[PDB]
Amino acid sequence: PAFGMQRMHYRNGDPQTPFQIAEQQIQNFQVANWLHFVNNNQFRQVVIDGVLNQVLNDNIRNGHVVNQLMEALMQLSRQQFPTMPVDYKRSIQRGILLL
Amino acid sequence: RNLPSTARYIRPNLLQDRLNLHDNFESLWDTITTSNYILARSVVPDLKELVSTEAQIQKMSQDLQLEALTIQSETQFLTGINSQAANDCFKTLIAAMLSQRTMSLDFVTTNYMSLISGMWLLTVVPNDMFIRESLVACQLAIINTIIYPAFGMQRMHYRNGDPQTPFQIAEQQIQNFQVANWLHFVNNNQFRQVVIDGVLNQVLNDNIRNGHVVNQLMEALMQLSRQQFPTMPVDYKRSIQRGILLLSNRLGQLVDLTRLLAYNYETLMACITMNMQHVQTLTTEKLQLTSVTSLCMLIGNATVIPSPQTLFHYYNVNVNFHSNYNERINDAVAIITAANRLNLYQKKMKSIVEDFLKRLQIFDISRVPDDQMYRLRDRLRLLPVEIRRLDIFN
Amino acid sequence: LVSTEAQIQKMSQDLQLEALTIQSETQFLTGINSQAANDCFKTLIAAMLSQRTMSLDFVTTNYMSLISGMWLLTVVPNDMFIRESLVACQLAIINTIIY
Amino acid sequence: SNRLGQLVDLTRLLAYNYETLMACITMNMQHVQTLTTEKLQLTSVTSLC
Amino acid sequence: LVSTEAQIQKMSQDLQLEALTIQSETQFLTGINSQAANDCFKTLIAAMLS
Amino acid sequence: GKYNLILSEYLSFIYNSQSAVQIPIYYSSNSELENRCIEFHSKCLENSKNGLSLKKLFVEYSDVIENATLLSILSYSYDKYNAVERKLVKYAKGKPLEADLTVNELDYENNKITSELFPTAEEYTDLLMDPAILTSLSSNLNAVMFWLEKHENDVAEKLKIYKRRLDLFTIVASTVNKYGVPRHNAKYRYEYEVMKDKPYYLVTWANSSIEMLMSVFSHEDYLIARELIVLSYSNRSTLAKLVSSPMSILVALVDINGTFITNEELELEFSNKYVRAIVPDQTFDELKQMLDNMRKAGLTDIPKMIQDWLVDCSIEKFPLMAKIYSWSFHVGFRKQKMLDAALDQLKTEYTEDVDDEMYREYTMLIRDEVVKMLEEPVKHDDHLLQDSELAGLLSMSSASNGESRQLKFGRKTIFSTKKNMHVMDDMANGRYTPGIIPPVNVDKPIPLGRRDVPGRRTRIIFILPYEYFIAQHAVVEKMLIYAKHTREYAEFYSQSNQLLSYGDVTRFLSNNSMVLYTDVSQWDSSQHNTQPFRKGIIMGLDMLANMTNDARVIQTLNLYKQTQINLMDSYVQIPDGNVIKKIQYGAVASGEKQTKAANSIANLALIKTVLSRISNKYSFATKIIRVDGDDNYAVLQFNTEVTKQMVQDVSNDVRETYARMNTKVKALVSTVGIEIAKRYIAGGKIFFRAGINLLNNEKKGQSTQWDQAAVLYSNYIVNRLRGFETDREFILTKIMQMTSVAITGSLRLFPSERVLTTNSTFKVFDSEDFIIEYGTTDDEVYIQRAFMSLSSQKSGIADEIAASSTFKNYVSRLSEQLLFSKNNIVSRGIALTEKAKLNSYAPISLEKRRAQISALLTMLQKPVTFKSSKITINDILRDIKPFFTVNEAHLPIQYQKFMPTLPDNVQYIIQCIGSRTYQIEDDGSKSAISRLISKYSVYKPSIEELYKVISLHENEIQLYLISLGIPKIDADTYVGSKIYSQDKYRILESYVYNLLSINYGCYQLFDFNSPDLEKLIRIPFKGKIPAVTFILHLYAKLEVINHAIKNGSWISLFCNYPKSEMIKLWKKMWNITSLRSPYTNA
Amino acid sequence: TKEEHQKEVQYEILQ
RNA sequence: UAUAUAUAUAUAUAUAUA
RNA sequence: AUAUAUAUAUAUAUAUA
Ligand SMILES: Nc1nc2c(ncn2[C@@H]2O[C@H](COP(=O)(O)OP(=O)(O)OP(=O)(O)O)[C@@H](O)[C@H]2O)c(=O)[nH]1
Ligand SMILES: O=c1ccn([C@@H]2O[C@H](COP(=O)(O)OP(=O)(O)OP(=O)(O)O)[C@@H](O)[C@H]2O)c(=O)[nH]1
Repeated sequence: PAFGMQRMHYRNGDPQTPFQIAEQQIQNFQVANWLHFVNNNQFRQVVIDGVLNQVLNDNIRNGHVVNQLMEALMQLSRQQFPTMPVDYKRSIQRGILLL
Repeated sequence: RNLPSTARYIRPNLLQDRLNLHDNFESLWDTITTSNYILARSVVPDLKELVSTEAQIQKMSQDLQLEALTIQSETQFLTGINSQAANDCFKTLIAAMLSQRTMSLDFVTTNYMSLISGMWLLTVVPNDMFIRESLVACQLAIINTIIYPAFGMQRMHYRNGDPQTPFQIAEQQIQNFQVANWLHFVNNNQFRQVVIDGVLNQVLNDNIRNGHVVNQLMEALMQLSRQQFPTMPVDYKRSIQRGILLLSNRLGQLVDLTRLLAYNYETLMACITMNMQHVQTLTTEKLQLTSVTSLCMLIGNATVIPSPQTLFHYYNVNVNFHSNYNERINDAVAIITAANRLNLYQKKMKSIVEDFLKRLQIFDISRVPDDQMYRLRDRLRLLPVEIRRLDIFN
Repeated sequence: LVSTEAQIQKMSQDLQLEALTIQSETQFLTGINSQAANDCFKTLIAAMLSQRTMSLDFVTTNYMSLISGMWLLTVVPNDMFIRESLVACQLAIINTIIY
Repeated sequence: SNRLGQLVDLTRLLAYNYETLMACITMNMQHVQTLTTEKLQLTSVTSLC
Repeated sequence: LVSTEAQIQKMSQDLQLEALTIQSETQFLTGINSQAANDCFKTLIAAMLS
Repeated sequence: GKYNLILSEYLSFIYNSQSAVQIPIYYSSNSELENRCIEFHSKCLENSKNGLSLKKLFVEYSDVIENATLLSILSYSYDKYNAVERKLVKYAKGKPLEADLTVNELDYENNKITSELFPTAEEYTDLLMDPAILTSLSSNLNAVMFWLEKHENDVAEKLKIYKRRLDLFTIVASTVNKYGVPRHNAKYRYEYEVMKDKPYYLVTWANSSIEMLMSVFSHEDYLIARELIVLSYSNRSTLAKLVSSPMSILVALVDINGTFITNEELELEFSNKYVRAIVPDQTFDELKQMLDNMRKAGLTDIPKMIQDWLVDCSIEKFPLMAKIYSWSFHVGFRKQKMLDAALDQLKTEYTEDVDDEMYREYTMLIRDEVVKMLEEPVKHDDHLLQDSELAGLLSMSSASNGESRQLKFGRKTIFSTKKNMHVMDDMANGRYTPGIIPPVNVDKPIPLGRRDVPGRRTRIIFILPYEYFIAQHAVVEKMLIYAKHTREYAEFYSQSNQLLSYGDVTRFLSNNSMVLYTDVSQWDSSQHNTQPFRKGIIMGLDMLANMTNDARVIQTLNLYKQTQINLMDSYVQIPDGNVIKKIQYGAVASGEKQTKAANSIANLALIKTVLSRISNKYSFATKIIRVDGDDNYAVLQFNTEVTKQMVQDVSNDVRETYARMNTKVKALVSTVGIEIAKRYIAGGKIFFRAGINLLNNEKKGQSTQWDQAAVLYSNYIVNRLRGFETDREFILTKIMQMTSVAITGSLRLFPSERVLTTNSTFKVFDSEDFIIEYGTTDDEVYIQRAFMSLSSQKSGIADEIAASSTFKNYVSRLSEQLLFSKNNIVSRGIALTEKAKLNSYAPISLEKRRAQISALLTMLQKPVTFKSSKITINDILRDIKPFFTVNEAHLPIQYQKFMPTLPDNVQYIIQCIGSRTYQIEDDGSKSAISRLISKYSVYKPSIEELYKVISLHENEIQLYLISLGIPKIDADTYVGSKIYSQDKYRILESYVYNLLSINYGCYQLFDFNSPDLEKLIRIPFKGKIPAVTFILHLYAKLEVINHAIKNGSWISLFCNYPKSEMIKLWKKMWNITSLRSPYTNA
Repeated sequence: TKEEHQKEVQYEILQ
């Protein structure tokens, strides 16, 4: 609703999760860069001191993923919400700004 | 079990009705399809697992931005959203199609949600099935409220008895493409008469079985919420730009509801054997338009499908009535033919048709006169009598 | 035999019929007692010694009685069953598990 | 499919209690389709496996 | 969340002296408690390590 | 009013003396008519003091009779001797009923003479025959003889109601007159010196007989009341169960034409399906043996009614069969001795040859259900399991304990048995251990109590000590939360309406389906409940002791395990003669906290096993298993259509497989209807039990006559809605005797219609039945404030106990355990809870209610002058009422009736606007403090305390929140966001939705959000003043129904309520309470 | 006694 | 050109139920 | 000189030196 697109028909049991099917259907750059990180956020199975344990991605230990989200959560708040009414726009823009 | 070589069975004569009781017999067809409307109503499976209407009205108040309590008589949007009238609209939409019993809409003009969800009946059910004095007053109420205040044109100067329906006019008077592509499907939605397996039954269009006709509708009324409404105030826009968006958010469930009705009507259509005919009846079985709003936005994710021991019972009662109907024609034409050929000039055949309307269980004798009973003999006198009864009178 | 308290708690926690998407019916594990496994041993030998045509019976809404139907068809020869049930079990396996 | 090793060992038994019981059969074992069928429940087959 | 029991007594005897009441700088929401922050911090770490 | 006219003819009947006089007392709202009322009441006291009449005075003061309303009627009666027997011989015409002796299997339960049934005076226990109602037999015979002279001269239709209530009175009056009417004491207890020659069970027979012959309307009622009045004199035991027997079978014979249904989220739909009723030949052989047991018992006019219905098997005549079943429970209670009720219950035959292969699956299914109920509140350390000692003690039921203990509270010592009073003593003397629960073994056994059922054998019940409540409160309060979110347990389908809750029976009923309802013969003392039920729960708390990590969630879960180890062997303490008999009883204990949350586990986990063993022969697919303690059903959906042999071979395979677990049962199957509770689904129409004994209580209560006269009327309106029509002229005659009060000797005070029917604390009966009427006229709202002024009374017992050194040592030991701070707004808020909790003690609440009524006598002997400006509910409706404009409107009959036993003036409302579709929940919003306190601490504060907190300082709200246990960053996010300021307008609005009731005895049946009531209610809409909007659309929806019940016609309102009167009413709705609202009128 | 079902009567013409 | 968010107050008595 | 368990709905009532 932030971009005014039609809400997706997501049938049960499609092999593509609806973030992996909405990084192709969306045309922004900053909210299509966060949806690429969520679609490819995986544990990295490395063996350390003889014990295989699954370390996180290097950007998550840094904190830089939040600067990828809040850069994307700001462009989504400066959109117009064209289909939806104004109070629905005021209900997210009050709640997306508490974050 | 597998039956042995010396097992026999009696085949019932199921051949389509030889009197044509839908042709000038307007009062006998009123109660021979009231009888098939009640029987089909007791077979069509009932909706379990609906969205609870406390958790659906209280989400319909957060969306319309109404301080509307659960007990406030909100006659503009939220009246009559029950659940007793959710299963009811499912039943009188399926069982009226199976019996060709024409409905008659009943609504209030100032209830804008029953006109938004009233746009869904005409895009699914063919408009040759609603009665014309109540189809026209529902197609006009949509035009002069939702569509013509959208493009800002003049409200419709419609007179009574004009031979064009108000959707058949407002597809020429309108200039848009998405709401003149949907509005052309409503003016050209009709049952397709195909003779399948010996009987004539009237299938729907293939774009109503798919649910794709809703994708011709939620592409239409999505564009209708983008208009500016120039002649109307700001509040009249945001009242019904919010009301038309309650239905476009249910595009996931309405493309599943059109597939459910058109499938529950398919498999129940297979279990009938009398030749179904599309002729306007006298008494119309009323469908409240509030009950369509209780169906469009109360259903979700739960498929109902008729269990086959209500198909094998709806079929075994449409063979037992259709073979009682045919073996009372043949018991009565065999007396009318064998009375005229024996030269009984001093005997009147009112009594042997009065038995024919009596052995048929649904009719009543104290309603039919002596002119709808001698006109019936005039059709029975022209039929060829059965071969087992002709070779024993000869 | 394997104790009934053991096999049911492994079968009702691997299937997990209670946490399924459907809640229109109460689903639990039925007929895994020690009296039917002792009765299918008597029927499947005595209806095979005397050439008496067996017949299948099931509900097709569960699949744990249908997966074990695959073992029944592969050991008992297929001409034993009455053909309108051998069809209605082979068609019931195909339209919900194999296809 | 995980119960394989104890299910190779059932059909070795189900076709041995058939194999040596069939030696005590003097009547001819003709096979035709009978009228009444002895009904077998598949909920009783998922107990034997 | 966590502190000892006597520190509640140690923070009640000087609360009327040092008025620090909106130091936490948050907008309240219904359904927000601190016993769920302490809970979700433990079911995010301990569901990763196991 | 109609009730005042029945009053002045009841006085002219019972006092037929020329020395008798009646003085009406009047009051009015006018200050001018009050002085007209004072002078009139003074002159009738001086003129009737010395033999002067009143016919010359009622004309002179006819300005007050026709204008003011009646307050009371004083009665002067210089009658020394009660004239009951002097007018009893006029009706004592028939032959007296001689009792039979060979009909009962005991001796005391036989109808013998009391001199022969009790040899001497000292061993006379009246507790087998005691009616325990606060009326007498001498007052009942005056209530029938008043009716039998008012309706003597009648028209040709109403005569046959009078005639059938007379030949049934000659059976009663000619038996009572043979032995004489018994003379009671002042406590309404029939002593031994009067019952020396009378037959035992003469009072409780003639009380249950008079209740019957004031319900005989038609000739179908007369044949039942003739064959139950004669027989209930002979057999007090077998009669109530022989007539009530085939109704469990007869519910399975009727077909389904069109039935109701409730979908999965509980809401009502209507279905049209046609389902045949398929019963085998072993039901009509089990019904003939149920109709030969009713012929050996003597009655012969009842099985002629049933056998004339079995040839029909139709739902049109099933209201006759539900009438026969309901008249069976009116014969009176089956009270018997405490020894013979236990020793026939605690006798059971166990067997070591039970199928142990079925118990290890039944034990595991209890294990996997207890873990399934507490896996979430134990893995997350919940705020209520960590405080099990406190949350079980702070919310402690105060009904009773086992023994009588000499409690000493300061100066006033009292003999009490209440449970929270035992906690206060043992916390004062130090003999209270929190973690040790006492063992119920051969030393210190369990005491017993009894509960009496109107048709069933007298059962026993267990009173465990109070330390078995603190151990079991916190765990079982977490198991009732899972029982409200599961479709199987019957705490889920528990709503106000009965069509919604018991309407999931008829969801899966079709012609390929088979319903299965089984009732175990006794759920207590079964073989499958002693060992495999405890050890299934103890195993479930071993797997739950590994789920958590605290030292406090394990410790409360090692106490709920310790109460199951201690109950695996138990002993009951029942005395007889002078010896005490200790009986071993290791089975389930009906009377714990656990007795319903673990009768829904142990019966679901049992029937999940017995439904698994019958699937070796028939392959089906079960749909629901609803379980309610013992009473459970389980719908089975098949492959083929259900025939007469699959019904018989499942009823032979559920009965036998239950017998494999040594559980004796009868197993009934049908396809059309069940009998789950006493509420009966038959043919798609719910039928109820309708048996409530009006003139017979099972036990004497803690209430006076003015409160027992309300439960005589409240037991009548439930009896009338359920299909048992008792005469309203007899119920009104029985209220004019119970609300009688004797001021002095030979002077009785009778309140009028306006004292009883008004909406206050002193309410007895509604004016017209089934509806509440808030009287908006000025003479009736003025007396409501006169009755709301004296309801606040203080009892001297509860204030001598609240200032003791023991009760203060209990609050200060409970306030120290809860809060780790100093604040006194909770210590003054806990102590107001246990002072309110001590109302369950009998001499405290009796000295509350007697100080209500003895202060009413000073208000009723004089005209009322109390003028107060209090805002009531009846003052809100005086300001709404002149702005309604009625207009007559027609409305058709659309919806179908689902309860055929309802009266005609109620059923016409259901057929027009519909039965209820969904339970309306419009309770506003809870405050944001009570979601912040009830989530951390287990202290639930009252909403008059949370308003007191908000009006304090900003720094004193934060000290209060930290006091309960809330952390600092959570209270400083509350207080700093100034949402304490928004909670002033959600506490004050929480009293608006509390005010007016859409639920009542009758209002639950209707659909208030119907599109046929919203068509008649035409109210224009104003966006602001939301509180006024709710009370307009609720009072308008109630005014149409309160008119359409009284007159059978529909009206359509129009309330153009002006903007200047809404804001005057908006501050009236916020000033009902006694706290500081920011917006007032003046 | 009620009328027999049509299923149980037509296994009985077979049996 | 712009009209806020959120589902289980407590206690005793009374009846229906287990 | 004085005995009435537990749970679930529902209704009535109540809070103050
Ligand atoms: N005295 C008294 N009268 C009652 C009682 N219960 C009901 N009554 C009324 O009294 C009438 C019957 O007479 P009694 O019961 O003997 O009362 P009474 O006329 O005052 O005579 P005494 O009882 O000797 O004082 C009945 O019609 C009742 O209206 C009661 O317990 N005591
Ligand atoms: O006051 C009561 C009543 C009932 N119960 C609990 O409800 C259970 C079922 O109550 P039932 O009345 O169904 O018991 P029952 O099966 O023994 O009845 P009959 O067939 O003999 O007529 C009882 O066994 C007990 O556990 C109580 O705990 N308290």
